[PDB]
Amino acid sequence: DKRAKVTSAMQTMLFTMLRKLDNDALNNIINNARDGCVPLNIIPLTTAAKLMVVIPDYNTYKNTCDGTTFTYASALWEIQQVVDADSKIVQLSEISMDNSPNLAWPLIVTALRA
Amino acid sequence: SAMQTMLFTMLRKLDNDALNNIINNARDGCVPLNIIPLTTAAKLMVVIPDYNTYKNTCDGTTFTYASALWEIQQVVDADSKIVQLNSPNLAWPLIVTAL
Amino acid sequence: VYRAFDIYNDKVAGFAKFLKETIYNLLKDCPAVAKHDQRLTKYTMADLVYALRHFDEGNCDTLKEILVTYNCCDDDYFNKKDWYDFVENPDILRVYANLGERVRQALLKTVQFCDAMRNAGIVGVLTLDNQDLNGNWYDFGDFIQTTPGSGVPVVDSYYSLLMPILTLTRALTAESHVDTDLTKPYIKWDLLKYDFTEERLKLFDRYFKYWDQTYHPNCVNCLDDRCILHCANFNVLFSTVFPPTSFGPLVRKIFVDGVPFVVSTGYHFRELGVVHNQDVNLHSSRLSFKELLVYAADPAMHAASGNLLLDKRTTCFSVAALTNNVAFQTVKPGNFNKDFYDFAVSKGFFKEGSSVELKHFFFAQDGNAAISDYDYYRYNLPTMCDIRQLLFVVEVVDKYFDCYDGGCINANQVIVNNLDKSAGFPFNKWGKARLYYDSMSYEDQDALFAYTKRNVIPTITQMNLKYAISAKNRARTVAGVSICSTMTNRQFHQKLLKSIAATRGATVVIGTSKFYGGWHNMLKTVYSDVENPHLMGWDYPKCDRAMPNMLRIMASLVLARKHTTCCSLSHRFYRLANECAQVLSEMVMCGGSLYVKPGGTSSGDATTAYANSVFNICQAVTANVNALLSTDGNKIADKYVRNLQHRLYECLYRNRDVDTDFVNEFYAYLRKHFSMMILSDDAVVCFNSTYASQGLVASIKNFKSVLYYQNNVFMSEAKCWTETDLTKGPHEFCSQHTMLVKQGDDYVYLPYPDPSRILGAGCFVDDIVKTDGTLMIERFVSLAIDAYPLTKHPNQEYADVFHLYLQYIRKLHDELNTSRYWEPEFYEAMYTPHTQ
Amino acid sequence: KMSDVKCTSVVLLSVLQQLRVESSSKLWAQCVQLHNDILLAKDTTEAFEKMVSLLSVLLSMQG
Ligand SMILES: [Zn+2]
Ligand SMILES: [Zn+2]
Repeated sequence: DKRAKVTSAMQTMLFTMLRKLDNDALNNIINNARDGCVPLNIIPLTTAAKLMVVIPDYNTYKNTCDGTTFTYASALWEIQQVVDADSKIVQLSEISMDNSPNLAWPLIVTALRA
Repeated sequence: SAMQTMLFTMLRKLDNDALNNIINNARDGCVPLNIIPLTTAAKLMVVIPDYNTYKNTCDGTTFTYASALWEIQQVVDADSKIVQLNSPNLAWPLIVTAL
Repeated sequence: VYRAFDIYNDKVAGFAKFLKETIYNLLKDCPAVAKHDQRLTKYTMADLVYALRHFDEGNCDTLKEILVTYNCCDDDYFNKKDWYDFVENPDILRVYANLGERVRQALLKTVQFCDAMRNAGIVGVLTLDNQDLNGNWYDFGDFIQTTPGSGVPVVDSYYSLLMPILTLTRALTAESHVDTDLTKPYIKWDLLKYDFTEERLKLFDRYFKYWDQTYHPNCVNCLDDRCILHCANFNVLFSTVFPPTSFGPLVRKIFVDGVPFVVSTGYHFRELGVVHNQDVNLHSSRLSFKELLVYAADPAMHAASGNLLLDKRTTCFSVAALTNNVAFQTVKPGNFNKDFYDFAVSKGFFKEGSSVELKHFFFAQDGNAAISDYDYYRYNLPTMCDIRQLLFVVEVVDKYFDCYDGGCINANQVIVNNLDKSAGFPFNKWGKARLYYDSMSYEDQDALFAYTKRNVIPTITQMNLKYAISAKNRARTVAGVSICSTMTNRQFHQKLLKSIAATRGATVVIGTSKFYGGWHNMLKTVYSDVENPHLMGWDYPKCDRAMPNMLRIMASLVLARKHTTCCSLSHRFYRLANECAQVLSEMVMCGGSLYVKPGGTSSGDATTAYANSVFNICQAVTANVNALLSTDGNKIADKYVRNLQHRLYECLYRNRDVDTDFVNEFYAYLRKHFSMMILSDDAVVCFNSTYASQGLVASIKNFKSVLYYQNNVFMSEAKCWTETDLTKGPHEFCSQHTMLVKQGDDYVYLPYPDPSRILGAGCFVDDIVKTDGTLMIERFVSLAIDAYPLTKHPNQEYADVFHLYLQYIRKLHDELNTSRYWEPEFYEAMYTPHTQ
Repeated sequence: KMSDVKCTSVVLLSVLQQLRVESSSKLWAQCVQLHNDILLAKDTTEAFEKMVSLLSVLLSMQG
């Protein structure tokens, strides 16, 4: 019975995806509201330990990811990695006005919460 | 496979000068390294072997390719230094990039 | 010289353009009252509402003047062509928004003015005409004094007519700032706050205190579908001042044998308010199949284990990025069949100057296509509709659907077709819908349906790119919704949908084949005894992108009126709420991440075509209503339609309960003078041209104005067609043309397609055919069946397409009676009305 | 004389995709841009002029 296979897959997915769930910000953000009921659109914004920005062109990068640290979601993020849209590592020194046409946009900027 | 033989068969049939002149020039080894600009006169790196009938390529510092005329401003060969034109003491690739 | 008035006497009624005591001694203390004798402006609020409700270019001089005078924009702005569109140059929205505060301040004056009257004991009716664009009031003509402190005002027509332009000019924007001021920072709302019910009621009492009917901030407390539409219409306006992060599913931590999950136990709809589930267990153990299916489908687990995402490519609200890497999907160019092209050129096709060419191609898209196409939801805006008008139209439309039967059905008696469809995320990881339909048992399906009858289950739909032919450059995405939605929607709607698709002769022609005389019978049904008839058809720009939320809920509420004996109002309400969360504003899995849909229609939803049919009928009825109500009553000579217009206005803005006899009368009037044939979004009408030439039925400019003020799009004359000579069939219906031919000793109508499309689909294939020689010949028989009518066309080149195709089937049969498909007669009998 | 141009452009882009040009981003972007640009060509000279560019993209590689 393939029903066993599919339910096993569902259980495995749920259990494996619970590991990365509890960050101890969840419990201090749920008990901070009556009824323990919060919108789902705030759990990643105040609980996730990682940030991803998809930068389409340079003019957005110069306004968002200034330096190695930027401010977003009323928090400070430090740039951990920049990767072009070919899964190729990119150094922050290459991203300049003159070199920008050589870059393969968009760029995925992975940042950490600190 | 089975697509190149279905591609060049038609390619010969369109009978376009701007196409056959590119294929035979690239047949013996004189291929480009980038795309040819339709507008804005962008650079195009064309590599030519050691005197691959250079007379059929340039005439009086004027490049002919794809039935189009290009004005040469800079030439760099495999020695990374601009060479002027005896013949045997050269390298194989000659980039005659023009704008 | 002309001015807009809202007139209601016992002789003439309507909102239309026309020519041209001691009461003031008891209202001068009010600050909203203009000083009589003075200091009044040129245009009134009626002129604004008229210009923004009945809009066409060339004659929109007043709207242009209004904007320039109130400093919204300069004189130079109207020189750029195509400013008024909402798709091209969306910046016009900003211009409209500069009217917003002037439309809010006015409202305040109204709440003040009525407060004077109830203090002075005055009974009367307030109309948009007596108010100045600055907000003041005047023209104390129809007021009558009574005992002081008992004065009562009438604001039904005023508020109802003004409702559509309250969201167009975003008037309540100043309610988002602190102290309600335009020069102060935004209100720093709490991030864990989602109720806003008291704020909703504060907004109601601040702006619509004297609105007589009761408003339910949470539509779960509502009484019937009409009350649901009312309070949801008000919630649409009030939800645009609250933080966008406060909507979507509400989550709570449960424990299952110790381990805590974060699950959805509610939902905050911008239209339906706050809804809370009813079967909630904070402690569980050994989850069965149903709970697994629900818990892996809601966005609760995915948005919590995923990373925060900021996507600067779109402007749509983004939630989370489900994968470390961002996915870019490309669609490949279509494979090309050399044999058919060689055969066609060997027979003289594709020569210079020919009428038939190649214009349909498998266009190729780069990796930036899916998100670029998904960013087209910026055309879906929060639109508030006139409540009285829409409440009459939802009663007129149900007459068009009172011929079918509905009812919620059991799991065993469900017919499934082509079970191999994307089961949505994350159900497409382990197979298609077929696996799930063979795993779950019947009682599991029934229990899941009952669960959705008492709880809200938000789901995630996946957006992919389609591999299809077209003559346009666009991307043509595909939305695949979760099977936890399809199962329940099928169980809810299949019996009604099969009834709509099985009756012939109705206005909705969904599910009727054009073979065996179907086209001819459908056309003759469209004609059906209309005097002086012309034909006309229109187009819906960005139909599935800009379709409002009120219209989609109204379409769901109309399609749900068949459930009067199988489920109660709360059960019908929870079904409606499940639908809105599941297919209207759920979370989309684009790339490797999740976004939110501001609305629109899911192309992959099995209840789509019928919902667009309801929306098309609603727009038609609205067009006739606004055409009949914008006509000068005096200039109408007929004594029947003038009384019809009188009772129409009286039933919209003066009568509360539905007047059934007028519903039947007006439905019969439309049927007699304006006949329709409706398929999902393509529509044809046969209309009495003499009436339409004097404003008794809907022209095409009425459709233009209705779409402008109610659908937030612009419809142009290029795709709208009219026909004054009826012997030629309709110009365009469902990518088919119609021609009148002589066969079988009489005349018939046959449909024929564009031969360019047929040739393009013959040259280029989906690559799912090149390996096998049977699917190829089947496809060629399909296009030969579609192309057979071209033999009867006057043009010889058009006629030769069929001969080319038939010889091609003949060759493919050689290379490898009514059953044989290579002789022509097999295709002739396809179009004779004798028989499948 | 214009149908066969738009007809061989299709197999050109097909073989370019088969050569894993799609793996790169800035190459596939311009390839599809000019291919879709000439699928709307209404003058044959432009179609040939951009057919030159696509054939060059084929010939710039040694595979
Ligand atoms: Zn209510
Ligand atoms: Zn029911």
